[PDB]
Amino acid sequence: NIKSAKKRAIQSEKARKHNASRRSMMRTFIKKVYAAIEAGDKAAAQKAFNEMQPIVDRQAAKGLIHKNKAARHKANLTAQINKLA
Amino acid sequence: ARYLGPKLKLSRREGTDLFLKSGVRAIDTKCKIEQAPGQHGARKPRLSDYGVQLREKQKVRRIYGVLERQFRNYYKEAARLKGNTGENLLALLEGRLDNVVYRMGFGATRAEARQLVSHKAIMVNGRVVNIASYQVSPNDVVSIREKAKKQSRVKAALELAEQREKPTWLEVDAGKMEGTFKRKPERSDLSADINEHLIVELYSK
Amino acid sequence: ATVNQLVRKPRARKVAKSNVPALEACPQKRGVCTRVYTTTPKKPNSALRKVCRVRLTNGFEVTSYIGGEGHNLQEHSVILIRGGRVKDLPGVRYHTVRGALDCSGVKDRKQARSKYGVKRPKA
Amino acid sequence: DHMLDGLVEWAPAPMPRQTDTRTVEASEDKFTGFVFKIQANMDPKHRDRVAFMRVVSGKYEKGMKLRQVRTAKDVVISDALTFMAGDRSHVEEAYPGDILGLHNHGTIQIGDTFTQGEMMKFTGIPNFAPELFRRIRLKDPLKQKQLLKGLVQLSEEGAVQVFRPISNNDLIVGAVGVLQFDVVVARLKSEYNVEAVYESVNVATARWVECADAKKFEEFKRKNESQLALDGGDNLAYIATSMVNLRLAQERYPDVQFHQTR
Amino acid sequence: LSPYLQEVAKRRTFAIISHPDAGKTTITEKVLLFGQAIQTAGTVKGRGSNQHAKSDWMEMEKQRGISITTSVMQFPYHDCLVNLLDTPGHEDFSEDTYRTLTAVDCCLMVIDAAKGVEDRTRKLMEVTRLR
Amino acid sequence: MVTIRLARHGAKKRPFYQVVVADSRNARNGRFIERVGFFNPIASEKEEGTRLDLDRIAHWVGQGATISDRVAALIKEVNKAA
RNA sequence: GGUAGCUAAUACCGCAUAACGUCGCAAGACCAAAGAGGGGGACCUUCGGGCCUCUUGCCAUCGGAUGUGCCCAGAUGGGAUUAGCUAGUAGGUGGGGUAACGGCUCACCUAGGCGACGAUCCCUAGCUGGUCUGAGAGGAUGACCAGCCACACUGGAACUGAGACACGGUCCAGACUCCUACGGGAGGCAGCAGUGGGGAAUAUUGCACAAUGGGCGCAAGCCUGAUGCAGCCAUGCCGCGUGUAUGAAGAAGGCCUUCGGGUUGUAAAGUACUUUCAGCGGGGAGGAAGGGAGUAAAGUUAAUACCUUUGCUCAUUGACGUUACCCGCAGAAGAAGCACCGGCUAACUCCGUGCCAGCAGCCGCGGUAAUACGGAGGGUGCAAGCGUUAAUCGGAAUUACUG
Ligand SMILES: Nc1nc2c(ncn2[C@@H]2O[C@H](COP(=O)(O)OP(=O)(O)NP(=O)(O)O)[C@@H](O)[C@H]2O)c(=O)[nH]1
Ligand SMILES: [Mg+2]
Ligand SMILES: [Mg+2]
Ligand SMILES: [Mg+2]
Ligand SMILES: [Mg+2]
Ligand SMILES: [Mg+2]
Ligand SMILES: [Mg+2]
Ligand SMILES: [Mg+2]
Ligand SMILES: [Mg+2]
Ligand SMILES: [Mg+2]
Ligand SMILES: [Mg+2]
Ligand SMILES: [Mg+2]
Ligand SMILES: [Mg+2]
Ligand SMILES: [Mg+2]
Ligand SMILES: [Mg+2]
Ligand SMILES: [Mg+2]
Ligand SMILES: [Mg+2]
Ligand SMILES: [Mg+2]
Ligand SMILES: [Mg+2]
Ligand SMILES: [Mg+2]
Ligand SMILES: [Mg+2]
Ligand SMILES: [Mg+2]
Ligand SMILES: [Mg+2]
Ligand SMILES: [Mg+2]
Ligand SMILES: [Mg+2]
Ligand SMILES: [Mg+2]
Ligand SMILES: [Mg+2]
Ligand SMILES: [Mg+2]
Ligand SMILES: [Mg+2]
Ligand SMILES: [Mg+2]
Ligand SMILES: [Mg+2]
Ligand SMILES: [Mg+2]
Ligand SMILES: [Mg+2]
Ligand SMILES: [Mg+2]
Ligand SMILES: [Mg+2]
Ligand SMILES: [Mg+2]
Ligand SMILES: [Mg+2]
Ligand SMILES: [Mg+2]
Ligand SMILES: [Mg+2]
Repeated sequence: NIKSAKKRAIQSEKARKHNASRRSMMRTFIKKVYAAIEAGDKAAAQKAFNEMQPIVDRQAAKGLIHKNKAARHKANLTAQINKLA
Repeated sequence: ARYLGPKLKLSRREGTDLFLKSGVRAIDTKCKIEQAPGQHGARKPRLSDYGVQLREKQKVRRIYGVLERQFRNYYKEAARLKGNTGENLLALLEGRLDNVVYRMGFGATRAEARQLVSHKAIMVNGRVVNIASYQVSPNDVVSIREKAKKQSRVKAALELAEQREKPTWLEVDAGKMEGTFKRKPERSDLSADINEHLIVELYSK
Repeated sequence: ATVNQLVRKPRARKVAKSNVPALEACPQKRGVCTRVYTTTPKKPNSALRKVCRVRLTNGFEVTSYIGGEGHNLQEHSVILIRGGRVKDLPGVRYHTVRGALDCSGVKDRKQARSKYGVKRPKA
Repeated sequence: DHMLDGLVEWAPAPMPRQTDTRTVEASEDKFTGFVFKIQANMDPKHRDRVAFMRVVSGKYEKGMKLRQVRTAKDVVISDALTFMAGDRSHVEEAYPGDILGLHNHGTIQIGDTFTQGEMMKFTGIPNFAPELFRRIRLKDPLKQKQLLKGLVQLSEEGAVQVFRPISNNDLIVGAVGVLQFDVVVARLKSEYNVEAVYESVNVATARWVECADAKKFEEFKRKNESQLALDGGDNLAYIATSMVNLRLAQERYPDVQFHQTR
Repeated sequence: LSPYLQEVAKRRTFAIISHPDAGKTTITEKVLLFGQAIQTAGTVKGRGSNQHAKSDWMEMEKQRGISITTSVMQFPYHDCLVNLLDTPGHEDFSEDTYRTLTAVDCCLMVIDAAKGVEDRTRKLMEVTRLR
Repeated sequence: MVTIRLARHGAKKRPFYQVVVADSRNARNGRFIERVGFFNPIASEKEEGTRLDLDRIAHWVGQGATISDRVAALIKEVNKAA
């Protein structure tokens, strides 16, 4: 709307895009774990977890899975992966 | 906001000399004082408890030149102020600069006392004062305009001023044409045909 | 009576109703006025009082007095109704303002010309 | 197109206009326009009025400061219309010979000269006096402004002009020639949903609108006040019954014209 | 030939006058398509030449009857910038026309060749020679 | 960001600013944390003209509080320890 | 706008590196970032600038301050001619979720949760500090001012970001409207001002960022209808003037009269006198503080440069603005209206009229001497206002808790 910072729009749009996929891969990774859990392979479970552990802690530092939101994930995961394995 | 009309016409209805034609000779007379304030002035007005109750303050107003909107305010003041609202109200009425003027005889009547204050011809503890309503605190010292001092009018005024009751709360002169307001007028040192429980009574409902 | 009673059903004021409720509770209203007639007062007094039925702005239609002697009002006209009743003509709770909108004030009237809406007759 | 070729080929570039000061060359700088018209302003969302100015000399530029010679008050310009064919347009900056539009708020009249400073006034502009009749008394049984507002808005225009006596009602209008019809029509076009009709009115004059020294006038605004009116624009006027009653009126004397001023 | 005196010299501001129902307003609409302001054209009263294209008689009542008050126009033709007026025909009705002449440096009179010279045609020449 | 600025509580022509601690994001005369002195841009040469709880001001600054360019021009215009 | 291609960064992304952080009882796992300026002795190397340095910026962890979330309780309109309300409803366990607790979500499990201390349902309504009234208790109310909340064409949703579910952002739908070369596009004044419309009625399409305050910037500065001013309106509150003195058996004229006179009335005239305020003319505070150019500081430094700092000198910084205010000129000169007068109610007669015309807040006036109608004289009351109407509290102990 005729007001210079309509570029603020196309600007936000670019970010939306960028974030979307970052955030998108974010979860798919965590997924692999839940799968391993509903699947049983505890070796394959820590397997997935270790590869996501960093890739989560990272996006928080970047500012999209903010703060303890990662902690939660890593935590309640570790809490189950060995609750019965 | 000023009266502007037959000054005696008034004194005849209030049935007293309201000091409106002070100037040279005073003490009314030469105007039929009393017996014809109108066309039916002859009449014997047996007036109501209200009648007098009003007529009292309605007098006081005249004998100073104050109007209602302002007078009403004056009353509100005295009531808020601790002590006999009656005398308090008088103390406010006497504290008027127009009054401290005529009172210190720098003018014929209090109708002349204004023409001056209104025309920046007096001052207080220095600075000139134009509002014929200034509230003259204690230690204040009014003084005819150093500029226009002693004139065809004010000169002749001090004349009879000196030959009047002469106050007690103020210390006047004649050459320095300045007085001090030494203290607020007590109840004892002023009066006449003026009742307080009659004017204060009125402002109650 | 009882406090305990008052605690229960607590006392309730009696709301008030204005003698003039052709709305908005506003100083005056404007109306087209549907008829200009005259009628007759209550038992004691007799005359041909001047009144007008008036379609108001708010949709209420209501009769109104025409004070002073003689008026210009008629068929359609537009006036500004005022309030204050007329105890001689019941059902007449309003006075059309003389000297407002389509209303002519009183010809030659010289006293209390404020009401009856007339301008100083050249001092 | 020939007559156009002829138009371009022969017809004058902006010409000098005369003033009570000097021959004003078009070639000069320093802006100098003169109004000449405050068109029958409808107009899609305003009273606008938009006075039409000629531009005799100098270049107009949007933010420039100008001087209304008549009222002797300096005025800054911002919204200054350029009329793309019976249509307001924003807004550019103008050169001699163009036609510019402004925004009348009782400030502009007819023949109001505008300079950048030179106090002088263009000797042109006709401005003549109306004949009469009328009394629009309106169907729509009122309102009342929209009718009146309509009338006190078609009147700072040059065609007609109203007359409202000291009896609130009784609206008189006067009166280009006899086309008192655009009034009725602009009474249900432009921006007023009124209707309005006519009558005959005991008025020959026209009238003529007076003022000068005080006190004397207050004795005049009193004696023959019966009889005296006031216009949209808040002044002044008489309104007479005939010619003899016109002469005697002025003959009360000796305070001023005549005055028409549109 | 500075950018100032050039703009001035290339300008040309004129009237268009005649007796009521001669051709003002029509010749005007046509002058407007020679200036690329109207890509099509029309008639008057929106009449015989169809299409809601009348036009450029400002107002409204004009389009109901026939012409009222001076419309004003600016367009480019050849090497010039024309300022065009549209002066009402009718005795009682204008005024205005006269005051409008005060804004023109020259003037074009339309004449009905089926009528010759009519009344307000003669009266308009008198007003013309004034300047 | 907590700042110490002036609110215009004077009167037409005769202002009367009032130094106060407040979140910057606020209206001039808006939510403030606490008054902390004033400043009379009139007063005339007499008995007074300004006042500051400078020992509170320094408290707030000590908590990361910026100052008005005009608030500053007060603080030190009245010196500090004399 | 669409395809193809080229290019930089404090844009984006790995890697390195990691604890006082995150996960884990521990062991151990895993995460970050940015540079850009003003300069300058060495030496200077591939003499871009590396390097020294101060300045500003980036990361991580723990704090401070502010701001915001979230929770409980009590209180916060009317209606019982509204008596029952509720399936995610009430709780539990378990995943998920959020910044955070939580039914917030879902799964399964108990069958609960609320309600006459008035739920539910209708009607109304932004809440508060306060405001008007009142002796108070209360009643009424919540414009302007400040705090809290909510909405920004109607309905819905998320995105971006510390913070939005976003007045002058985005997407969808709806109603409307505008442009269009017809294929397609565009917009939301409950921001300032302004138009229409409605109404008994509510303002200029004004000036300026000079002051205060906000956003960016190292800074100057830029942006700012916030703000500061102005315009319009007696709408109010508060001031002030329209003249002050003197003046007669007391004019004419008007008014009543039993005609002898009374009264308007010191009122006017006349005589002296004063000029505020307006009108014309001069002089001229404060709102101004800071910034912009040069000089010194055991400031730091390798450095007298740069930067900061504090004093110092110069030029300068306003919208209001023909400012406020001061001083002269002239001359009572330019400025009084409105309601009322039978009673409550201060204040009276003549005439006209005649239960007509008409007044009236209540009682009540008018059918032949109307202090009540209308006019006139006179009188009373307020005064640039006065009146009417409307509305709230009072009087109303007339919803009475006080009572
Ligand atoms: N046959 C014909 N009719 C023409 C021509 N030009 C104009 N007209 C007719 O003249 C009629 C008047 O048209 P218009 O332009 O209004 O004339 P006018 O001179 O503008 N009228 P007015 O004097 O009222 O402004 C038009 O309706 C049109 O039909 C022409 O060249 N030929
Ligand atoms: Mg940008
Ligand atoms: Mg959990
Ligand atoms: Mg007053
Ligand atoms: Mg009503
Ligand atoms: Mg009777
Ligand atoms: Mg009546
Ligand atoms: Mg009846
Ligand atoms: Mg009278
Ligand atoms: Mg035509
Ligand atoms: Mg409640
Ligand atoms: Mg209930
Ligand atoms: Mg509501
Ligand atoms: Mg009580
Ligand atoms: Mg309430
Ligand atoms: Mg409001
Ligand atoms: Mg926004
Ligand atoms: Mg908007
Ligand atoms: Mg607006
Ligand atoms: Mg408006
Ligand atoms: Mg600023
Ligand atoms: Mg801008
Ligand atoms: Mg601006
Ligand atoms: Mg006589
Ligand atoms: Mg003056
Ligand atoms: Mg200054
Ligand atoms: Mg200073
Ligand atoms: Mg500093
Ligand atoms: Mg300047
Ligand atoms: Mg001056
Ligand atoms: Mg008088
Ligand atoms: Mg009264
Ligand atoms: Mg009374
Ligand atoms: Mg009485
Ligand atoms: Mg009466
Ligand atoms: Mg009444
Ligand atoms: Mg009689
Ligand atoms: Mg009578
Ligand atoms: Mg009660």
